[PDB]
Amino acid sequence: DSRLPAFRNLSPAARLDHIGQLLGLSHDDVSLLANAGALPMDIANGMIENVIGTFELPYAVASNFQINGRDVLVPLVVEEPSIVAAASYMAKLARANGGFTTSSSAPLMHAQVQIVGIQDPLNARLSLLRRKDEIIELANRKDQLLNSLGGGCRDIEVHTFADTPRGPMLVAHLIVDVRDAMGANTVNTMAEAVAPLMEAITGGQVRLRILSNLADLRLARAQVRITPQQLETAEFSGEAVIEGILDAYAFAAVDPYRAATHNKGIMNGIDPLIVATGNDWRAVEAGAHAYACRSGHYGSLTTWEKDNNGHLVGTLEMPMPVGLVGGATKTHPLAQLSLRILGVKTAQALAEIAVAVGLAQNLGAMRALATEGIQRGHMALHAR
Amino acid sequence: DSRLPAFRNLSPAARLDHIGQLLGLSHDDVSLLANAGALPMDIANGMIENVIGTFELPYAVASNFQINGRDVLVPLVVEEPSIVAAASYMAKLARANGGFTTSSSAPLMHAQVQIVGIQDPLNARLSLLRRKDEIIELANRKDQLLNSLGGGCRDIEVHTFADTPRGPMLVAHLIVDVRDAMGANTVNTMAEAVAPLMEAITGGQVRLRILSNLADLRLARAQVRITPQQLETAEFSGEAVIEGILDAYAFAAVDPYRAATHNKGIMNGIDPLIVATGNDWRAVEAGAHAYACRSGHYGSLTTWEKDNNGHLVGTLEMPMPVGLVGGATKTHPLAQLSLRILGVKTAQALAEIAVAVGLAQNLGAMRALATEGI
Ligand SMILES: NC(=O)c1ccc[n+]([C@@H]2O[C@H](COP(=O)([O-])OP(=O)(O)OC[C@H]3O[C@@H](n4cnc5c(N)ncnc54)[C@H](O)[C@@H]3O)[C@@H](O)[C@H]2O)c1
Ligand SMILES: C[C@@](O)(CCO)CC(=O)[O-]
Repeated sequence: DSRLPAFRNLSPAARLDHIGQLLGLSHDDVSLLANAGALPMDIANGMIENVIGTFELPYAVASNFQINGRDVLVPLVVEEPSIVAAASYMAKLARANGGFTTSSSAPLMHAQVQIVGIQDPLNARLSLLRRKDEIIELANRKDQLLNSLGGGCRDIEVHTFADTPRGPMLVAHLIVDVRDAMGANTVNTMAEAVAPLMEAITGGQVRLRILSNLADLRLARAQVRITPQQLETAEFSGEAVIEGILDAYAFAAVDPYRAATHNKGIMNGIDPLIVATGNDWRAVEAGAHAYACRSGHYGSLTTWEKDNNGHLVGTLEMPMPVGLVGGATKTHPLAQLSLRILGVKTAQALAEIAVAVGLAQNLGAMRALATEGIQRGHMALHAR
Repeated sequence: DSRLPAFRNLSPAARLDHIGQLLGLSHDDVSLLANAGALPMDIANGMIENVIGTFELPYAVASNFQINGRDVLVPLVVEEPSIVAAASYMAKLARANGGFTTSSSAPLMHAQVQIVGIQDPLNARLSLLRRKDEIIELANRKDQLLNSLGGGCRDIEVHTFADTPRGPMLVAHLIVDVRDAMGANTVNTMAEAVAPLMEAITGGQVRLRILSNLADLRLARAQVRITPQQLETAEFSGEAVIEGILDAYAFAAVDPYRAATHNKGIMNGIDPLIVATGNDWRAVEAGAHAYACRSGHYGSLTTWEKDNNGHLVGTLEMPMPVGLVGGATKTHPLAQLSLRILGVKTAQALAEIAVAVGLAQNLGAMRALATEGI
């Protein structure tokens, strides 16, 4: 059960103990949170360069979250107040209608093999596509362990840019199926592995061989439904809040200035979960925002509609390149503990949870903005 | 002097001591970094909700960084390796040509007063513009202290959207000059303060009254110059690396897939400095990426050119809404220490340093990508 009565009123230690026997955490786990210094300086000096100490941020746990029926405790790490309070409140509201319904796609990341110096980019493109299976085999032969787990290269997509400032270019895409890893290093290696062969076929000169953070092939989805009766406040009625939420969305869909803050709200829920799991939060931000302006217009990441049943339905679909076997995820004592609290067994499972927390946050942010204002809640929670 | 010989080889304690007497830090400061738990649980339980403990990340210090002649030590907080090593290396290279040259604009943030229900958005627009000074006075009367420091409302910009899915809308912008604060709360209050008056003039129904993180009015700039001779490697020559760096930029400027990673690298340097200062890293990310696609095309945040002198010149201009008097910046013992190491006296001073670290990072990321080929 994710519901935690009077949890916000409970003392930190009381909370850590409650969460402890609830999940059945060993003392060895509770001690990592009980005392400061869970990350030894010998390990901290192994992650970054020029380490002189450690910086710490609050480690909270959101409640009420329910993904596909299964209850789950979401660990968050931020400095901004109201975030954990809103994510949990909206999560409580979604419960009454089935919580959050999520889904995802195969962990498909893609490398880029930039080739310049070609005089016939278009012709050379077909040369690559026709010898695609060769290029694929070579890529896989490098990372066979990945193929053992069911991952590996799946397909190649060659694109051209004859309008490049520095002459025509040929950018081939290696759609590699990573597994429970973000795929950064896995993909980057395959890119540098096939680099020689592609260069031999097109007769060009390979430049960059890096992955693309705009993982539009590794999407994660999340849905919610909010009955008007649930949003009925003392002043405003249920119906009144729904229209407001809809106006707030229309605004963000047409004006980039509002879209910026709107999407920022979404990230406020996703980022904290990423830092806690030890994942690269910057990769998530880059793929999120870039996907938000894929139609030549910076728009909203979430969508808020009112089904023909009167209910408020919102969704969230965005690139979610997150892992479980990554570098920092395995070396940080708390990163491993975060995964244990979540109970996630795969990267995509974690991905689905991340987009659910975001969809919830955005809902809470807009509900307040349309209800009264933003100061009442945030500022109250923003004491001192 | 920001140069730190064999700093990377020095032990953590050795580094903390070296940084200690260099800056003349008291034992009270060094102890915050020496021992774990610089952030007491009573304070940690006051920032976020449902706090059960604390999460810690490495706290590093980049070297060689020189902004406008003045040397400075940049504190960074990340989990990804190579970041602090690259930012410091490229910083060492920029030294030979004057380090980094930065500049900024007045800390101008802007609120949004969305007004729906108006049947004549365009006409109602002029009604607001003509009674602008009234709306301005009311806004300032609220935050009297801000005006004492030289901040306060400066101008109002009303925009219309008759093409909105939910009918026509009227979005007025309150260009408020915050000072050393990000302006979030300062601006949000003024927006809700003028909300009634605007509603009276246009006859509409005010909806949202929130700030816009796309702070394109609070820009920060940074420039660098890299002599080809400096980039000359064992295999590749100086000239050879410059062209590669240029190819790498052209790629990001035309293709969004490369731009995403390109800009990600820039943030790899800016974000760590933000977390260390206790600032909202997410606001920075939102304003950064949104500004990257302001021309209907997601492009590069930095620019790499080759002056008619043969040298490689790069720049960086982006929204930098960062503060010094914010909520978390003041309550975190280390956030205050980070500001002390930086020696910054204003928010914009910190803003200029943030864009310099980013411009350096992007340079290092591309240099490597172009250097070690097939
Ligand atoms: N990014 C967003 O969309 C968003 C929105 C709302 C709140 N927030 C949160 O609010 C915080 C940032 O808001 P804030 O920094 O405006 O709030 P704040 O209240 O902490 O700081 C502003 C206050 O500081 C005072 N002040 C003193 N000296 C000042 C100076 N020299 N210059 C400017 N103001 C000065 C002012 O009186 C003002 O009331 C962050 O913690 C952020 O998480 C973010
Ligand atoms: C609440 C908000 O206006 C500010 C986030 O601090 C953003 C959003 O609408 O999602």
